[PDB]
Amino acid sequence: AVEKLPEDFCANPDVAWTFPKVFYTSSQVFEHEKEAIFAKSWICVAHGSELAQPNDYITRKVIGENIVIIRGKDSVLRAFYNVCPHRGHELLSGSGKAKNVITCPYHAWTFKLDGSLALARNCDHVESFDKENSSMVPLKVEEYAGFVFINMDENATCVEDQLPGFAERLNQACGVIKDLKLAARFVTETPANWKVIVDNYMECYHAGPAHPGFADSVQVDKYWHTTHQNWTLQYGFARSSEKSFKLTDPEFHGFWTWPCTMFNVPPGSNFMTVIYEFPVDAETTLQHYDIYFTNEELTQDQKDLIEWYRNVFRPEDLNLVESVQRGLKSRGYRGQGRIMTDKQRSGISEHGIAYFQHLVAQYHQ
Amino acid sequence: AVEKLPEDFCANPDVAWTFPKVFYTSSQVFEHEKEAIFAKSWICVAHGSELAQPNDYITRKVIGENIVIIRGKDSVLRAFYNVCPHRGHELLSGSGKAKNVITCPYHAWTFKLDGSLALARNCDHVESFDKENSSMVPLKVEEYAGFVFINMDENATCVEDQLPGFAERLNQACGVIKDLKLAARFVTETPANWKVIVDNYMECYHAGPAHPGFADSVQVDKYWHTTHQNWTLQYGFARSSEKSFKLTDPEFHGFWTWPCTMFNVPPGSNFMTVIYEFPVDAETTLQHYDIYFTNEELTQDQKDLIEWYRNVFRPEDLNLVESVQRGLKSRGYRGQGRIMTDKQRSGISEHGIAYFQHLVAQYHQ
Amino acid sequence: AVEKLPEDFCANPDVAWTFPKVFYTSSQVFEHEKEAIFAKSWICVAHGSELAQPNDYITRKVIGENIVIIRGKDSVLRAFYNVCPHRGHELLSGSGKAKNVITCPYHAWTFKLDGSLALARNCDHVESFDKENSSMVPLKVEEYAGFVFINMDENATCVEDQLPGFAERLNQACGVIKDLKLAARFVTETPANWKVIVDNYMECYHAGPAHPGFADSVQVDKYWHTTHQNWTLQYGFARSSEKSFKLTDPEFHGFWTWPCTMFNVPPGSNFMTVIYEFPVDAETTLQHYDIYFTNEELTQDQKDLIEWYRNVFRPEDLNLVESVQRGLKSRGYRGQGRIMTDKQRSGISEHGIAYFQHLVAQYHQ
Ligand SMILES: C[N+](C)(C)C[C@H](O)CC(=O)O
Ligand SMILES: C[N+](C)(C)C[C@H](O)CC(=O)O
Ligand SMILES: C[N+](C)(C)C[C@H](O)CC(=O)O
Ligand code: FES
Ligand code: FES
Ligand code: FES
Ligand SMILES: [Fe+3]
Ligand SMILES: [Fe+3]
Ligand SMILES: [Fe+3]
Repeated sequence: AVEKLPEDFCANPDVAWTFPKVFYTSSQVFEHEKEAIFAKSWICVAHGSELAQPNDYITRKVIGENIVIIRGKDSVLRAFYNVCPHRGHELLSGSGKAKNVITCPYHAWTFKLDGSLALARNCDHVESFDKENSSMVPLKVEEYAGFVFINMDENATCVEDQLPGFAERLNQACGVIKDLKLAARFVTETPANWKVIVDNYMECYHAGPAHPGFADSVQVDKYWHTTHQNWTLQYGFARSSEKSFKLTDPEFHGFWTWPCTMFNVPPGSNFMTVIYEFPVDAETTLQHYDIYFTNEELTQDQKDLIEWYRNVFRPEDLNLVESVQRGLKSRGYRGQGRIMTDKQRSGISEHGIAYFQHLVAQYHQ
Repeated sequence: AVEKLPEDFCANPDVAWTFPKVFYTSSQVFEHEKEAIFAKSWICVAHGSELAQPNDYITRKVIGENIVIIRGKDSVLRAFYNVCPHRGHELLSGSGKAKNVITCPYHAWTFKLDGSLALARNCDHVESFDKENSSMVPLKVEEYAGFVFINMDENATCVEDQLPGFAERLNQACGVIKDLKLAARFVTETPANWKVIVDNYMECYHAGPAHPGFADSVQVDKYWHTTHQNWTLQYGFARSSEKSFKLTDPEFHGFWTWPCTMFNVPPGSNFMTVIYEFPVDAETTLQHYDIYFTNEELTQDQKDLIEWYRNVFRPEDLNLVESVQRGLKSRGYRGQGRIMTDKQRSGISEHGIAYFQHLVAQYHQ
Repeated sequence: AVEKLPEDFCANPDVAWTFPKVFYTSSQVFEHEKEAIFAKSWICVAHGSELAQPNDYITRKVIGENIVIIRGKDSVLRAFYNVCPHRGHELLSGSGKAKNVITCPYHAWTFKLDGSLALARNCDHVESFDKENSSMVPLKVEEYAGFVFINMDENATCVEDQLPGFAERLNQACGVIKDLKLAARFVTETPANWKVIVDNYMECYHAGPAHPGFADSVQVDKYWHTTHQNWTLQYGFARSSEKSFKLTDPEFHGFWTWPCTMFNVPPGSNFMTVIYEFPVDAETTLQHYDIYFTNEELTQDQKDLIEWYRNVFRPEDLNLVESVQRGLKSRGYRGQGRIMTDKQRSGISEHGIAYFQHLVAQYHQ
């Protein structure tokens, strides 16, 4: 039988438990989430800076789809499936400046940067060849909140419909987003269900016992997790730390947005880090951890901070979700886990997980 | 349809064939054996020495279950699933001395060494929190014959009920078991069904043509394979060998015990080797090959003997079961293989396989 | 439901599309092709030279079957499944000179080079032992066109019935086949469905934009693709090239033969290259690329030509089929691809793919 959840699941965060374990492991559940969620939701893939000039392009992979996003020669941003309409060879790789046409490496069909077939050698001698039905196949792309979202659902509306108020709130958290520049990217294929990874972001319960240096800057004594409409916001005061961030009143901002992209405006509010979750299968999630600074020339504090994120901070969260994925298959882990919400909605309250899982639940009725 | 065997399968070792090949490869058969056998049988995991002191612990993995076995501060031996009752993080890794409490690396819940939840930060502010239903989840553990068995079946009786007479017989084979100390462990994930591996132990037919040095010490001319009640015993005379064991009348003892742990009391009778089979899936078996000596300081003969087991002896049996697993999927291997039992029950008689497979058969009615 | 194709599929190459994508990826489709095609078709495995002397043997692996082909002491060529009739251990490995008997490494049963059981130790003391039903299990083998084919279907006729006229045509393309000697073998497990790989051979559309040096010798301006009866022939003029073949009127011959072996008689017509496709699963194909020269002592031109094939030529075709396999799973690749046939049947016409896929289609009614 299809694994279905009650609509009220996690509707009361004061008395709630995570999903039954079959939702973090089941291949059947993933195929449903893959199609009902990730193929019909707006997926954040990059900061605007990576696509701000004509011919700039990037490629991404999410739920088995190789996607190209490319700023046309006409400065129009478009996105395409990265597969040739003739025999299915891939078209571009990596990121960079596209040439003025896209030439498929197999049979050298050409496409304008708008996906239109330009020249397909010998096509005028092939009977009934359909040039207009031989273009690159597009999908939707939207620049929102200074970032770039794709949608595989032709009928999708816009990213504001999916995250009402988010751009408005993020621009109050960070006023320099348009100026940010990608400083560093950690790519990691992570053996954990995408929802386990959102779980791990939605709470600060684990800060003290898992993250020394971070918990020393970001004071979770003054910390609140507000829920909204398909996103939430964690904010807290902070001070200079020699185990994380160093050097008036520093602040921390942590937005989770549906389905699984998270935006961080750490202390100082002049830079961002962004976690991108690109699910592969039920126990596999590709993660981008991006560090953005407004200056292209990095200071040492920024580079050192980068290495701190790579070697110290991120490995503690990688190690955590990977062990959780292993443990929740054990017959000793009885089904579900308790979400440690408190009435006060304290800094260590886990109520964030319940808002998230209640939304997920609506895709399993 | 479910693959079922006749109850008389291999009930007459004089005229018997191994399982139809689907029993060494089928994923469906493994899931049944995993649940009907390995989750309801006593599984040997270690010698008593590894758990003789308060706070000593070991971890094992069998049929997808990470297990912790730990001698309490109160000297009581217990075993637990190695997963935290809160979010499912794993609790301990490796082996060693546990601290006085078990602290989960994720959210720092604490547990006494008896599994009881000690302190779960913020729990007194979570509504309806169930502290007694938040302890580590236990399973059964028993010290028998100087070794340690776990059972995932709450209702299990004891290891003597599963191997009647075995401790009695093993203590006559080796009188120094309580004094043994783990001298060396070879860990190998082996691409062979667990039953293929028992198959390879249950006969001496292959000694001559596969194991020069061993067959030169253990004379299989004076060799008998006795069956009992869920175990069997292979014993034979031996002499000093410069290709295996060197330096009144040396003896060899080889006990197979249900489902798949084997105890060896090689010539001299003052040490043991033990094969532990921890099945992973239908074509995958984790193996521990343990060498135990009563002295902690190894002589060179013992260390050299260890290396002999690692580099010479064990690889010949690893290579054998791995090729068999490959070969029995071939359409040229017609279904089953003949068990070369002789009327005399000679040293090279394969009748041991039939006793084993007849017992396995009782789980496929 | 079973994926079935119309019998007329690709019967009109002027208006045709490749298979719906499920035929290059489906596990169910592969199991059918594996059994309805590869277990009932003649499979080319080697040149005659590798098996021309008594006791010469080779092993191959195709669709999960380890096969031994061995020239008896009596000079009779035979083929066997490479698995022992007793316990299923593999019998021979690699290629070389077999001893006068085949001794199984496990229990030392012996077999004459004709598969007959010779001596099975202790067999005269095993009740009802069936020596005649304990021989190596054979399959059909045929030397045709100077090469060696196996057939897993006991009832198969001969290779000429499956490729009428092929030996006759190949001997007109190359008159020195009996003199060829294996100069080099590239083994590659390729992540592409076997049909994708045949696809890539059946056309010259991609020569210009994917293979500089080759397209500079083999002029595809004078190039024709003739279809026949379960094989096709691509031939073209050529000239000396410093980017492929160097140094009266050079010719190129390229035979595809059912199901997926291809024979090349490149310019000069004094050597051959042969592609052997041994499918593993729906997205996996083992490939042998063999270079044959009539001299055992290689000149430098020949060795340099070999390295050209290894490092330059073959990687461009490996990279192509591997990207195609990735791309055709994308939801952006809409189902099928157009086969760029022209009325003229030009050198770049893709009509070859349609002949091939029409034959494949007959196995999915
Ligand atoms: C939201 N919070 C603070 C729990 C997680 C961190 O923001 C993770 C991160 O900054 O990369
Ligand atoms: C029982 N017997 C002798 C066949 C197998 C060997 O005991 C294997 C071993 O000693 O490790
Ligand atoms: C038939 N053709 C020329 C398209 C493919 C090439 O023969 C491939 C090869 O020579 O290895
Ligand atoms: S697959 Fe792109 S041009 Fe042929
Ligand atoms: S998972 Fe163990 S304390 Fe939270
Ligand atoms: S498996 Fe070949 S002799 Fe036993
Ligand atoms: Fe964290
Ligand atoms: Fe052995
Ligand atoms: Fe090519």
